[PDB]
Amino acid sequence: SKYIGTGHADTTKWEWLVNQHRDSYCSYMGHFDLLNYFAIAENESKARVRFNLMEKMLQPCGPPAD
Amino acid sequence: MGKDYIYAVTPLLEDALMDRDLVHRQTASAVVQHMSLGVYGFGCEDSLNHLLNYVWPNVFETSPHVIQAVMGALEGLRVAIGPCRMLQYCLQGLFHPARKVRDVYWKIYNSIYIGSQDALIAHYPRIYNDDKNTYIRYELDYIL
Amino acid sequence: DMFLYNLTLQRATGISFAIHGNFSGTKQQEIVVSRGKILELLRPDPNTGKVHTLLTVEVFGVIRSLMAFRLTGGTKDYIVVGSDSGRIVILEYQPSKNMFEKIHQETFGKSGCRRIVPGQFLAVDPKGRAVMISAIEKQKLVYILNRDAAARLTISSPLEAHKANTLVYHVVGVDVGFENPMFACLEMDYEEADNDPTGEAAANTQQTLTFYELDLGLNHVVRKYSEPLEEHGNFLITVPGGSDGPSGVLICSENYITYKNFGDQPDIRCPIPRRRNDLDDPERGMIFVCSATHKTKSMFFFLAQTEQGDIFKITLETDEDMVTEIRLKYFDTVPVAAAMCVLKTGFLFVASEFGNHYLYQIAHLGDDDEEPEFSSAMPLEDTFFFQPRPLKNLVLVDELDSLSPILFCQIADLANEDTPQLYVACGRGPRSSLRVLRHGLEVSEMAVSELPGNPNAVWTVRRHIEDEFDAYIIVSFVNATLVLSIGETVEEVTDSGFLGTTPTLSCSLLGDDALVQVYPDGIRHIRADKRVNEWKTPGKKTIVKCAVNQRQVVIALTGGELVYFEMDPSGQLNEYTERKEMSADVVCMSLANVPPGEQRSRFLAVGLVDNTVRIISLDPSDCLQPLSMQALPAQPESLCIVEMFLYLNIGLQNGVLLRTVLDPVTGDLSDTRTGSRPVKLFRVRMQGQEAVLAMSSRSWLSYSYQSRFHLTPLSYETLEFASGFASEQCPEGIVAISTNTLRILALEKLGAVFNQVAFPLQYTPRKFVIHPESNNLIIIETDHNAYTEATKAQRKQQMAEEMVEAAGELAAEMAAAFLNENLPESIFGAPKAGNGQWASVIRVMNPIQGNTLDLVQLEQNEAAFSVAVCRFSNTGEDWYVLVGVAKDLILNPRSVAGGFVYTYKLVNNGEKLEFLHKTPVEEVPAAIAPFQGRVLIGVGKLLRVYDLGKKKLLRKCENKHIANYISGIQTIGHRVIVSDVQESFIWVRYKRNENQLIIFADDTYPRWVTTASLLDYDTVAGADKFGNICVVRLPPNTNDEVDNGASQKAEVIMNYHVGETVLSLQKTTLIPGGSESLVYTTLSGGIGILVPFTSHEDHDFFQHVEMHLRSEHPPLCGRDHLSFRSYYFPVKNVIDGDLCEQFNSMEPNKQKNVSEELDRTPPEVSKKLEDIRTRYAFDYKDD
Ligand SMILES: [K+]
Repeated sequence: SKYIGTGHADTTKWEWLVNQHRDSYCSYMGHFDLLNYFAIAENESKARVRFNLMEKMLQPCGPPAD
Repeated sequence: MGKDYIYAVTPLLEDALMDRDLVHRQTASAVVQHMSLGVYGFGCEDSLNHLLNYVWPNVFETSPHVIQAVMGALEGLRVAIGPCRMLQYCLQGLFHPARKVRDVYWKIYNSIYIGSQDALIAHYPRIYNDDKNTYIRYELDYIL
Repeated sequence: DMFLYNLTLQRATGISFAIHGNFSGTKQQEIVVSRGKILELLRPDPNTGKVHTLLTVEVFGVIRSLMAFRLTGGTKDYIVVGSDSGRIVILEYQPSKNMFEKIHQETFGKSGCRRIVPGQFLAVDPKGRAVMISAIEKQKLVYILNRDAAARLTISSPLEAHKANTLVYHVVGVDVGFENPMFACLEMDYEEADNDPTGEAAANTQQTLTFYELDLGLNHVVRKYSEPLEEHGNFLITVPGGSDGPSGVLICSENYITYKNFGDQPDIRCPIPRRRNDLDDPERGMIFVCSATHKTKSMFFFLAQTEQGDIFKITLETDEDMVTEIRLKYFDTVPVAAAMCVLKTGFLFVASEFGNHYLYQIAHLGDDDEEPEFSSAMPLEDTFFFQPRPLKNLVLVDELDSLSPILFCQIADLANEDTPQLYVACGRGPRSSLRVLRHGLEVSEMAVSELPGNPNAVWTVRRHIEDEFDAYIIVSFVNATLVLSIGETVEEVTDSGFLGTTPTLSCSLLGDDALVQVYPDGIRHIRADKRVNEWKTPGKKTIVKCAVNQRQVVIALTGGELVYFEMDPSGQLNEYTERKEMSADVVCMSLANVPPGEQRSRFLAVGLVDNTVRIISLDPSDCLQPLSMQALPAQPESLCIVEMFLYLNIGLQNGVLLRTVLDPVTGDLSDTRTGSRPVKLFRVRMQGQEAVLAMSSRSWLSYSYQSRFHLTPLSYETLEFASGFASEQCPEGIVAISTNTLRILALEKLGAVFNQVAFPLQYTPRKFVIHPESNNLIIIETDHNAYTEATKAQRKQQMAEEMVEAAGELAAEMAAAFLNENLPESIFGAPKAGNGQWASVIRVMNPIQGNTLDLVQLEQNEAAFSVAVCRFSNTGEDWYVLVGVAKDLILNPRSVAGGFVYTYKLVNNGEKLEFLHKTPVEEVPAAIAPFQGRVLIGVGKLLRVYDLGKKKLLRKCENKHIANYISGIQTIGHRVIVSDVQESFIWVRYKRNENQLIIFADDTYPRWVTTASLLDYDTVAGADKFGNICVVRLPPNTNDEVDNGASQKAEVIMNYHVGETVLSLQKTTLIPGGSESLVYTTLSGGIGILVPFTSHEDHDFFQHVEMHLRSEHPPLCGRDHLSFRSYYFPVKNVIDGDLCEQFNSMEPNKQKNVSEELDRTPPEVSKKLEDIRTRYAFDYKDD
């Protein structure tokens, strides 16, 4: 329960959804060569890729409901 | 070294694992755990899946000890079977309209989730987007 | 059960983290680079710069952080390494033991790079007394490095710094003056961003530069201060504090640079300057990537680098504690680096992220400039506009090679020697290139001089024996000879005395200064005093072969006639009495060089048309008499008596080899076969020792080496001659020829890896194919964010007009010099622009020479993806070129526009393309698979089947059951392999009687598929993004004739996490006369192979070796190894290679423990592991 990412009987799809986004991006930063994949894919530098990921850490999936 | 000696244990674990008594379910589930830890990376899965389909409907049971042995049983089946097939037998009634089955499937989901979250990255089911928010990780969809 | 055994051939050469220091403990300085999992130590050379690699060590894990320090008063730097699992290690070097001694581990978190688990960001204090680890969530731990009086590292308990809902961009600790230590961090809150329905807290929330404090006395971590920033921040330097310079951090960020001390300090901003005459979009900013503190006792200057290859010498100005000016000044322009280091006596190690790795020597110190210095003190609202410029300070010492990122490798033979070469198209941007890989011994290139004609044989023989320098280079043609002299500016010489209108068949030194040539009209003994003792040939006979010596001249005419000469103590010739004639002609002979002890050599091994090598003595007692003859399996071409006790070797008329000890009766042999082309045994000099450079299909080399034999090839294409060499250019080299060339080569190496040559390109090559008929290459090249040639041209001219439009005397022009130099995009960066911009270039190239054949350029926003030279069914025997094109890939978020397919006729023996027609398609084509004389195209979601029409393509058949999206496609001649992007491979059978596409087999396991190469009718050898090689077999229960996706399945036989990304699989045979091998190249520049076995006894042998080697010798960085390969999937049926090959490296008492634990001797174990590599891969040992 105190661990981050624990669900329970009221957690919704937006909460579960944004959680799996945030640890997704932490995993992207967590590897060492998938960044070389994204840097070879679209033409950037690795620091630009890291900064774009860290800026898209709090943005994505927008505002909540209501 | 009991990897070639699991087959005759399986119908033996069928009359064992079928629904008779608390000691059968509890201790036999602990046998599911210990077998599941003895075979780990050692070339045997489909036997254990045929175990797993008999393991799974036993979840809805009220006694705390036997549901605890079910929990550790599912943790052993997690570490031997893999995260994928656990989650595929998990996702069914996550959003079911009833709190009783929700406490169940959330509780199993947390016990899945604490153990090795980092393996879950590829095995997430992709869900396509609604109108208001973006749900597609294009990072998994770039093409050379 | 088809188990597999991993192995590797070329380690990954991609640098990601370079720290440095003194790990020898001495004054000398070494560089810890870091690859993906291969930690490696280096050493430069302070006299000629050659980076001699010293130690390389696998860690079998993920290297995520790497920081060095040194305790107070010590002189031996350490390394800290952060692991993927929640345990931190500390290492230490051993200059005599030659390994990494572990020191201590702590257990703090779970395994796998989670959110709340630390190990991500690692902070060290500059005094070595404290160290801090920190995730991108609440758990941040601080350790204390106490040293006792027992010279060890008494680490402490962990210190809790939990804090709900924060981020961290970066953490570097602060150079404080012997205080409660201070740790900096760029936090970011988001608990504001978790309640608002309108969602404005995605704005209006910025970094705080919070500082952290340890308390040594009271044993708790408290926070120092917290102050908001303005703009978002990448990496931070610690300014050197203490007693030299102030203590701060300077925050690089979006277009500005900002000092910010805590205190009463006012904060300077200064913007990053931009180039003169940009060719970009002004929307994109410019930030930094790396930083290099050059701490000297007197001063310090930085060198940081932009995106576009610009090093900035930031010369900080300040007060005692206040700051005054951050003035800026560029240093020069080098290619891009991701981390780099500065070494004492002025070395700079530019470590690129892509391609080669550099090493610069600082030639000019200080500030000696004429371009003006910038400042923050200047009033400007306009940023500073600086000049780009060539290489002026630095010099390139050496070019360290690398191969990453290997995109598309194909293993094939495109020449006339046996071994399949490795053609790899790899690179990045305009620095990309095409590279030819071979595997022989390290042939050092010395000289190139191409000549018209056909040299056959070219020696380099001294004039006088006392000299360590030789005399001449005798390039014998078919119709003449070219005589060269080593005057170190080597040209054609006249006074050599040879004057060869006839071809030279041997060059030898008979007298002390008397040279002997061998020519088809006789023998011309040439003293240094120009006297001619011309021997004439009786009759119309021609000399065929001869056998030279420092005191003996043995020749052979037609008819097997031996004519023996003798050197006197005076130095002249005496003919032997009896000319021994043979029954067959002489095809080859051999006579050794004379030892200095004796005056003559006895043996004379004479190969004949009779195929019987004959032993002939040359003593004056039994000169030209039979000793022992011995029949041979074939007809030799050359023979050579060599040393490393007397040795001889026999080369057959194909590239195979036997052995023969030099003796009146033969006793020892070991055969080697690695040949189809006849063998030429020519004399060389390998580090003061003679060997036999056997010339066959390849230039092979068998050598005794302290009775450690090796059959070894050269790392170069076909040659036909070798001899020794000595000059000022190369005092120990090899003179080699081939068809229409003249080269000096050299051999210096004992070790054995690939050695290469490279061909330049323009863009990042996506894929290429072989022409089958004329044997040529079809390169397609594609970039995002680029301008093509025409848009660059009229863009530059239009911007020139825009610089005439500036409203001012237009009394002089910038265009006169501005239209002169296009900067070479090789080194001067690239004008990156746009979001939906593209480019495309298609090229034909010949791999023998360097030159290119045809060039095609395309539309701006239309970029090429795939190609297959295919013939069609219903037309003639002619090959085409097909090219798919996509249109306007707004890639994130994915919205595309369309597609087109070209067609080129491929005429002129495949040496000139031409347009034929063009067809539209509504979606990106990603598949050109020829199939039954027609071409297949899988586009978007809908799989299609086309055929050629005289104006377009003519759509026949089409699937639409395929769920998500279609990436690649490969076919056996009946069945079709679909590479779905989320689901696994999909098997498709096509009804030829009905025109219908049928899906019959699927998977339950979604894998992110990239590539495949098939092996049979039922197994598909795939890959993955993350690094999971997988092979799935079709069960024979699958009904071929049928009408989640299928109730039937196809079961896994293998799951083996690699840890890097695999790109091009190809089953082949690397060495001639070998076996099957499924080669995986990978993304980080490495090459891995796979192995099938022989027996369950061998396999359970290696399995018990795994059972004991794992726990009885753990990995270095503490990664649980079965839980490392078992990362996503349970591993099925693979034996690791490099884990089981540490028996060559463990301690000898544990060699006793394990070798006696399995009851086997270490020569039996190590010989068993020699057998696998000598069997399949590039191992060179000769039985
Ligand atoms: K013959």
